[PDB]
Amino acid sequence: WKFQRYFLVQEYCNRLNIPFPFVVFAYFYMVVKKCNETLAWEGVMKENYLVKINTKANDNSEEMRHRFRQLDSKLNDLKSLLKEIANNIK
Amino acid sequence: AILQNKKELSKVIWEQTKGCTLAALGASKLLKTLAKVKNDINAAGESEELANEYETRAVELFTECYSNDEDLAEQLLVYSCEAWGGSNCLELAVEATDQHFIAQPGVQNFLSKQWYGEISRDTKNWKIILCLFIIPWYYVAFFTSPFVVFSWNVVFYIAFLLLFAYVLLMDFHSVPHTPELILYALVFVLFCDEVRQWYMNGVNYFTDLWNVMDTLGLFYFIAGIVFRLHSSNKSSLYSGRVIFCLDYIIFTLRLIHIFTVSR
Amino acid sequence: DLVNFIQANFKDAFGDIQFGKYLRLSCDTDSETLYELLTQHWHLKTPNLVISVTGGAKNFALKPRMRKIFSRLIYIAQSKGAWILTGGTHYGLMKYIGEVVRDNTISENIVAIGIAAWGMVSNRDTLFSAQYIMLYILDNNHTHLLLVDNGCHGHPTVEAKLRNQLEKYISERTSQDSNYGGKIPIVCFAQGGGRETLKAINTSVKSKIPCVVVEGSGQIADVIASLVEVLTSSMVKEKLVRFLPRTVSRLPEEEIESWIKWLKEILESSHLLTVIKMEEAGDEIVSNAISYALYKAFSTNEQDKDNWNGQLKLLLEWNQLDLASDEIFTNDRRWESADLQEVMFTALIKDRPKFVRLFLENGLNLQKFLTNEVLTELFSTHFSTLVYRNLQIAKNSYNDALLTFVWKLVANFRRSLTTRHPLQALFIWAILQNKKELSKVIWEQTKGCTLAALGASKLLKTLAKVKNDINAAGESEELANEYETRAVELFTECYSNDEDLAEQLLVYSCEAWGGSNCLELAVEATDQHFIAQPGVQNFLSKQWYGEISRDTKNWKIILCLFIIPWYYVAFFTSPFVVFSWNVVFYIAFLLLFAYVLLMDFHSVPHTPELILYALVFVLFCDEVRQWYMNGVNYFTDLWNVMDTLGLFYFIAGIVFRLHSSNKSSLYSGRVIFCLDYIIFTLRLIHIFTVSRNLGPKIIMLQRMLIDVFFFLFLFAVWMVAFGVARQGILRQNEQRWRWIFRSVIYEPYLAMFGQVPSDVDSTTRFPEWITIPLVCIYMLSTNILLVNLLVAMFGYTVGIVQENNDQVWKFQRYFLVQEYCNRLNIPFPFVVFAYFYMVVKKCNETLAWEGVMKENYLVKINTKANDNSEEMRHRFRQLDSKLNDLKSLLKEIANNIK
Ligand SMILES: CCCCCCCC(=O)OC[C@H](COP(=O)(O)O[C@@H]1[C@H](O)[C@H](O)[C@@H](OP(=O)(O)O)[C@H](OP(=O)(O)O)[C@H]1O)OC(=O)CCCCCCC
Ligand SMILES: CCCCCCCC(=O)OC[C@H](COP(=O)(O)O[C@@H]1[C@H](O)[C@H](O)[C@@H](OP(=O)(O)O)[C@H](OP(=O)(O)O)[C@H]1O)OC(=O)CCCCCCC
Ligand SMILES: CCCCCCCCCP(=O)(C(C)C)C(C)C
Ligand SMILES: CCCCCCCCCP(=O)(C(C)C)C(C)C
Ligand SMILES: [Ca+2]
Ligand SMILES: [Ca+2]
Repeated sequence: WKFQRYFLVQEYCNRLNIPFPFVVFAYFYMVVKKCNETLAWEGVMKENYLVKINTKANDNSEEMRHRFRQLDSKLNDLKSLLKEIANNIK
Repeated sequence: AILQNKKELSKVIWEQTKGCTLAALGASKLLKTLAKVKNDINAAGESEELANEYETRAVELFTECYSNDEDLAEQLLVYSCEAWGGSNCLELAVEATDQHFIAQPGVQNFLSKQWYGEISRDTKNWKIILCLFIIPWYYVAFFTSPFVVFSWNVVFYIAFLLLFAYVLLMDFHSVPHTPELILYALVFVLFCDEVRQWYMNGVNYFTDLWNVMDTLGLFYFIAGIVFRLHSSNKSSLYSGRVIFCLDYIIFTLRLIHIFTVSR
Repeated sequence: DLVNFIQANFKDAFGDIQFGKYLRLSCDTDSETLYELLTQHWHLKTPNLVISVTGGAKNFALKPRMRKIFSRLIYIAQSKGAWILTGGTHYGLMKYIGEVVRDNTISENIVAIGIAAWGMVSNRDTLFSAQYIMLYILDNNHTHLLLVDNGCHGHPTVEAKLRNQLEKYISERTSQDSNYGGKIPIVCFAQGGGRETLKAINTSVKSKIPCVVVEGSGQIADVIASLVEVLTSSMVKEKLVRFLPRTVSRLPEEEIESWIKWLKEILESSHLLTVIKMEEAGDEIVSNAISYALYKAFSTNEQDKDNWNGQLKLLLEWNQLDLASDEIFTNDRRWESADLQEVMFTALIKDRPKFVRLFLENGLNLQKFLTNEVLTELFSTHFSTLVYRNLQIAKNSYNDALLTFVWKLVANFRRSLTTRHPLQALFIWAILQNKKELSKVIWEQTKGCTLAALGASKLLKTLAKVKNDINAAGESEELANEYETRAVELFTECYSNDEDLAEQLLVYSCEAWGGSNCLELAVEATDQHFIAQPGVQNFLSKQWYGEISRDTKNWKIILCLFIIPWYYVAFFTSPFVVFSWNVVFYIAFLLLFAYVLLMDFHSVPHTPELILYALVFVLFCDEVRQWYMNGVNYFTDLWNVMDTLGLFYFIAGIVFRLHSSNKSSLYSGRVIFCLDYIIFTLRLIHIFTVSRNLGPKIIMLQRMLIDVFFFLFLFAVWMVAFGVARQGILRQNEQRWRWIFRSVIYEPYLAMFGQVPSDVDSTTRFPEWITIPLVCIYMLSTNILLVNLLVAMFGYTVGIVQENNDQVWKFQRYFLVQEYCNRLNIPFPFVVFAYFYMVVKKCNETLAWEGVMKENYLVKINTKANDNSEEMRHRFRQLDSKLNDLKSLLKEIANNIK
């Protein structure tokens, strides 16, 4: 119904906004007579949308795995440093 | 990028274009028409998939834009490009026949605002209809809304059908006289309107089956006119009368169209 | 005026450049002059200031990590109306910030000021508003720019002195409006490190102003972020050289010692500096670290440390729940009522639900807080005008009992159980503005929470019906759905816990929450789901059967009705027996009406006809009572309309027969009696709503009737279209149009469905050729099409109704059960005596149990939602933290050993 109603709404935009029986006079009168910022706002909204989809797609799923990876890497580095200092002691 | 089904490059470039929503709709329609081709099957499927993806992208982006702000979104909706394809995003959505894009609340609200015009919504329709007749300046705004124009057109068309029935049933003697002649004037006005419609759209005219029905009714009216005017024999007059009845059948059935307003 | 004053003060070379406002300043220029010029001519005093270090990198990389942070920072500055101080160069981060500010202004309230060097910048036309388009390049995207009137133009910075002096001076001023303690916060933002950036940070420490440094990015910022993690010169020296080989290579050996000394300066004061690591966490980091940076500073002052209120207000303004909850509210010192009264009042306005919950938990008598003055002020000053306009529209168009009640309450408040009900007023205030979290928080504090949930659901639905603005309608609809589900689940839990208390709660009329109980609120919103639940149906069954125990085979009760026509009093009081006797009496009345109409309707009415007058009079009195009870609710039910129409048709027949002027009058009265009989006998179908099997039939029948009504338009169009044709073509002339029409009007309407047209074709040489298409399109093409279309619609309506069976029937049965509650529990024919007797005669604990059940329900949903999912991650986090702490302790003990 909505798609069908679009055409009905469109049809009356082009008219002269006069009742049908009296629009003949308007037609005759016409015959005698003849002879940027919004785009910037759109870009801003696109910025927010792209953030919404990209970050929500990637970071939300990858955060836990990144946390585990960083924890493991940091612990391994600290263990290696402790081994180095222990070797230096002896 | 789009023509060659480069998905990632097209996605990257899309973010850099002003009027991104309009570009998305244009890409959607172009990819659909490309997919219709059958020269090679493999390309058609990738093109169809990319078109679907871009359709969803455009719908979501415009929904977000409208939810953020209303007036700017509405201005963006009708913003005719500098000849991206020569048309705004609404027309591109219509041509691709995206029921989903127009079904979204924002587009429907814009259409409602355009249809009711100055008259505020949340007004019980029966009150407006009553005001139409009880009161037949401030009234100028009331007289400019498309809804009131449509209502008056419906009333005039019903009156014209009533007069046509009266003339055909009772007064169709040899001399036409005023009741039969006034119908000529009315149908002439309708013919002029349809001529204007044809002039505006060279091919778009015959695209709508309603225009075809209107043309057929005009053609059937002229035949009856000629038959009655000749009046060579009573048989000719009777044939013209029957032709009038048939043209009446076509005319009165165009009324069903005005039921598209009602949900 | 202002320009001349500035020129005189400096004693010009300044222009309002437009390709915003550029000016020239001397290195010795007084700082107070700059602040006065900005405040009294161009800008309003700014609660918050941010200083972003510029010039560190000539080229800037638009990395998402480095980009979103600054976008969020600019958004925050716009929200709080802060200043941002940058270099203003065209190349680098300054241009990006300028573009962001420009788009946000396109999307005024945000002010950005740039500081440059008049000697280093390109030549500027002397002053009116000169225009420039293009050794240094300046953006001019910032609204205001200031150049340094250095004696000799030079590449090295010759304006940092003015920047430091200005920031220090601004710190030495007082602004009461801000939540800060009578001072204007000033926080540095060092994301792109460098030499001059390091010098500015070192000077910042001396300035005693907080600085925030980004980690994971920046030339030198990463060095700082790594360094923070006694003081050893080698430790602070080795890392810097390695991280930046080119910078160290270019610089002489004399520069490295100074750099290390400055790093030692940073190490001197760890409190002031703050680090923001972007490797983890989401958006709040941008707004967290900044706020955090401020809090530490507010702690350093002894007078500030003295007062809890400053820190509390600051954290509340910046919305950091954790910091305030842990550091402040864990103090355990006495928390008096007035404190939290003030902080709660300031929290409600700014839409801080979590802080409201925290205050309520820590102890605040909400009933004491919600004074009449507070409520009237809150409804008058902080009530958005758009919501008030929506309320006006809703009352004007979709008026309702609950909506008129709430509008009256709001009107009373604006211009001016216990009677007050303060919590209900606050809950309504929160609901009207679609404050989801605040409404959720307040709902838990209200007695009769289930009733409040249903009321909010209905109110939000009627608000959503409004179309003034689309955006609000959707949020309102969503919130209404959420509250509906909340209420249903809560009542289901309550009933499953206990039966009698739940039933008592169900009919417990409030102290005028809306003037009605929860059952009526559920009915008005038409919540089929709420009434479909087993508890409500069981309550309705108990009310309907009354004393008679359930699990009794209905045929046994029906048999007992007749076989036995004290203990019997209870059997005679159940609504079911009253309904059965009413049905029997109505059937008997219809039988007598048929007997009278068919056989005895002569001129003299006599006893059989008169007794029917008595009976219909009793029915009329009952309907009059029904009308009296409900002023408008009477005509709401279509059944009442049908009853009124039957009464009207009876009176006409009475008058016609009584006149008896002619036999024609008597015959007309008899026919009127038959028509009124048709209406009367069709009201019987209603008593089929009791039966489960036959219940959906009348509703489904009703929807079908609506579909017929809609299809009548199409049918009428077709009827006119082809009747006028047939009249014009088939025959010539007539006794006007009516004669020709009525001649054969019977055929198209009924014969087509009944029998095929036989004589029509025969009755019908161009006319001969043109006749066939007429009839062909007239009947076989369109009529068949239309009738089938109607038939398809009937099939779909029945399908959808029968698909959703056993939910429609329950809601329908509610009305049947309700109707007999109001009666006098007497059979219909004998209730006239009761009516006459009446005419002569005339002239807390449950709420506590409900709260307990709500407690259990809230536990059930909250804990199950959060802890069940978060337990594994919390376990891993705690294990990692404990292992790291133990490893650090082991490293410390190992170092101690050697
Ligand atoms: C037999 C000959 C023909 C007889 C005429 C019969 C012609 C005819 O069919 O009109 C009846 C029509 C029915 O009203 P109808 O309820 O269908 O109108 C729409 C409907 O109410 C939707 O439900 C509304 O949305 P929602 O529900 O809120 O979500 C929508 O508003 P919006 O959401 O889009 O804003 C409405 O547009 O009302 C008129 O008078 C229209 C002008 C008719 C001209 C009358 C001239 C006197
Ligand atoms: C032609 C003229 C009209 C003829 C009269 C015809 C009027 C008429 O239709 O009644 C038949 C009716 C059918 O019984 P019916 O099976 O539909 O009754 C319901 C049905 O059994 C449900 O299935 C039950 O739930 P469930 O299955 O266990 O889940 C429900 O009990 P509850 O679950 O709610 O507790 C029952 O209420 O039984 C009567 O006698 C009612 C008093 C009628 C008055 C009779 C007066 C003599
Ligand atoms: C000579 C051509 C006759 C075509 C008949 C179609 C008439 C349509 C007129 P309308 O659109 C109204 C604007 C008068 C009608 C549908 C109510
Ligand atoms: C004078 C008004 C006549 C209205 C007719 C409706 C009668 C309804 C009576 P009932 O409700 C029963 C209680 C007698 C019937 C449905 C069994
Ligand atoms: Ca047309
Ligand atoms: Ca009634």
